[PDB]
Amino acid sequence: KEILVKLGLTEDRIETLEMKGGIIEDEFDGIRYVRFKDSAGKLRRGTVVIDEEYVIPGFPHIKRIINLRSGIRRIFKRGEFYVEEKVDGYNVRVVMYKGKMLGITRGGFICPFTTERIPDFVPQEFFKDNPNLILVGEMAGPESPYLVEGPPYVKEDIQFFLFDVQEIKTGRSLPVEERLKIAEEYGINHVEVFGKYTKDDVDELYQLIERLSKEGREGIIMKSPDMKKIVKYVTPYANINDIKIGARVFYELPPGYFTSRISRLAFYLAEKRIKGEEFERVAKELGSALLQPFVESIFDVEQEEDIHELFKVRVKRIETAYKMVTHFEKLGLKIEIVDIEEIKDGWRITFKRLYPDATNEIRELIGGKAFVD
Amino acid sequence: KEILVKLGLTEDRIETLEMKGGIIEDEFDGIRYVRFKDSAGKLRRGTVVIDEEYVIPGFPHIKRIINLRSGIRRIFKRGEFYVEEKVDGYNVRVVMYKGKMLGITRGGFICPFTTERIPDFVPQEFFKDNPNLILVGEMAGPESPYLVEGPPYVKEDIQFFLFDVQEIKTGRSLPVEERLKIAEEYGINHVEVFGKYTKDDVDELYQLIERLSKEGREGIIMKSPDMKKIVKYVTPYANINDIKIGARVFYELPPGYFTSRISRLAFYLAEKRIKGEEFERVAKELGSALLQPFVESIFDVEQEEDIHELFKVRVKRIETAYKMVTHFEKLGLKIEIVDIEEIKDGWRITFKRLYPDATNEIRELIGGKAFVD
Ligand SMILES: Nc1ncnc2c1ncn2[C@@H]1O[C@H](COP(=O)(O)OP(=O)(O)NP(=O)(O)O)[C@@H](O)[C@H]1O
Ligand SMILES: Nc1ncnc2c1ncn2[C@@H]1O[C@H](COP(=O)(O)OP(=O)(O)NP(=O)(O)O)[C@@H](O)[C@H]1O
Repeated sequence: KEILVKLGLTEDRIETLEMKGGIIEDEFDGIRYVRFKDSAGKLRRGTVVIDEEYVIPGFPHIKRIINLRSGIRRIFKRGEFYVEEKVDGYNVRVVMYKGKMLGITRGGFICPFTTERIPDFVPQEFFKDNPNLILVGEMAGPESPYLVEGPPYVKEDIQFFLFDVQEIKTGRSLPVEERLKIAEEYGINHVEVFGKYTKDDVDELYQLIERLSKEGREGIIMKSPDMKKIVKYVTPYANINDIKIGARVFYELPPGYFTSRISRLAFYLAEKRIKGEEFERVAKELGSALLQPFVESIFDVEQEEDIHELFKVRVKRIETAYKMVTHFEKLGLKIEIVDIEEIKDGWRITFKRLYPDATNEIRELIGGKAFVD
Repeated sequence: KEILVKLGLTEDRIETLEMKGGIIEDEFDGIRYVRFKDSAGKLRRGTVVIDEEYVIPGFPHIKRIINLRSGIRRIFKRGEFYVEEKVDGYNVRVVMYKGKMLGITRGGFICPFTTERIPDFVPQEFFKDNPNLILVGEMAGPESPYLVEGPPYVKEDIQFFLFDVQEIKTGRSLPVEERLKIAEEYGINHVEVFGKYTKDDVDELYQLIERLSKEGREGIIMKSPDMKKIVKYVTPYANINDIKIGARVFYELPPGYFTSRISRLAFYLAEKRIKGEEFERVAKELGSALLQPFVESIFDVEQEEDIHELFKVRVKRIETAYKMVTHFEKLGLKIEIVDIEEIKDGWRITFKRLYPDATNEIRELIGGKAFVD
């Protein structure tokens, strides 16, 4: 049926797509849609199609730079660019559909929890005035369904941070200034905007990256005002911390997870020509981030305990918690542990995530398994 | 022609093999042979065939253990096992062919340099007495064509260390005691043999691993006397040092190179329950091993210099140096730099190895390349 709606754009190559990704599904309240698992033609990974008119493009990759002074000079030759806070949460695309506000996560999933929560952060008025518009933003905070951590200054459950506004079908991105007005017009919370800079501002930008890193914050995104040039640069902190987080589940992750972030550290250290004791300090922190969580996980598997973590979320409607478990099932494996209704306007829900692979590999290994490399 | 000689063992699946590995070639002195690049049937990777009678089986993988107390218990339930020095050099298989002594490296390559040198370490008498036998051993030292380092106690160019004796066609391995007698009968230098131990000796084995590690040595191989049970265990030092060596060419190596050895450290640390300051010390050493060479390689590419290393070997016959360059070409890319004839009975030859990939990736990156993860 939506196979015709797809034809309104591409061919029987839709059939070639039916092979392994780019699939059908119903929504938070039974709103059937097609999610592009893999990217075909001009429709990116994570692209959602509800109908010919409502086509929410996938959020593109954002290129990364490893050296800050270059890369900046390379990309923003002599132009001027905005520097925004890169917030560590999860990517959310927000649309209004038949009066319903929707939260589309990166993969192209209409997510129950997000969907339920967006209204708290985005006024309905916006879409009433702007049907043709999508909001893109980071959902971030201590009580998050996905990421373990977030910005240290968000004290209670999730918060929403806008960083893009796009029109539908096209997915074309509105100018920075335009998006900032929207944000202020409608009172939508927005990623911090540190200012407009040039390649000539690399020194004070170093200073910024320094502060953010001392504060345990992710890093920055650089944007041309016409939203055509976009690059990410993460802090030393993000790199070491990502390693600390992931070392606890070492065997749940591809080796590249670790080496990539080792790179990014080396390059930082090279670029700032850090040496002597400051270098030692960083080396030691790389060591501990790699070893301690790993070793603690080993002691754990050894005490016959499982590798797990408990994380919390707040909901309006308890049945959406259950809806999450099913949504998670479309990916990982989580179970409920405690409901504290003792929350105004809802319930704090504690989930449990298990890490079978991490637990099994460590198990076998400490069990004395012999293997080939 | 040798296609019939292969048929004396397998079928027209030899043709299926002709696809991508298991190939023909001539030797150090034009002795044509077939090298098994990939393993088919009962003939392993690196298996050499000179003719139906002379079939040098490939050296098998040696299984690894990551936890010492277990693994030992798992493999040598209550049995008794020999503990040999694991010597960091390169794997060599030695045969006598029509009066010629041959050095077959792991991959199945008749190696000019090794071939030229074996006579210095293995008496001809041996093969005169034992035509049906192969010697397997580690070639190791400061002036090595392959590995960068070796045992710290080998002061001048390469040395040979026996660790297996096998009969031909079968490749069946002789008992430990039998190989030790051979070693002593013919004066072939052998890997240090620390003793016979049981699972009940883990404590003094820990002490051994401790000393070896403080001495910057690889580790140990454990062998049942009938050579049927074989397992490797490397020192903390080997793990950290392997990281230090590889970090300098970080991008020349698969991420797994680094993570695997991070694991092995974690497990060591867990097993010995190392904590407090001793833990800190190891964490710092992991950090420096991962960062400092990397950073120095970055400063280097940046000073427009190339990532390279100079390594030396000694030869009897100068034309075998050239022969090496061609043999290397069958794999990597090396050039000659200096000949010091000023060596009794030959020449000390300085080679140069380049690392294009490491140099190019670092180049682009410090040049500010923007990329996707
Ligand atoms: N101010 C911001 N502007 C744009 N994106 C932001 C901002 N703050 C946080 N982000 C998020 O940071 C993401 C890009 O950073 P990162 O998480 O490293 O990439 P990723 O999620 O791994 N996928 P990709 O960008 O395709 O490599 C975006 O996809 C957003 O979800
Ligand atoms: N005492 C010894 N007994 C057996 N092998 C030894 C000994 N000392 C050194 N070796 C060498 O050490 C190797 C085994 O250790 P390692 O270097 O981890 O193997 P590898 O090169 O990874 N190949 P594989 O064993 O197939 O995984 C053997 O291939 C030998 O070349």
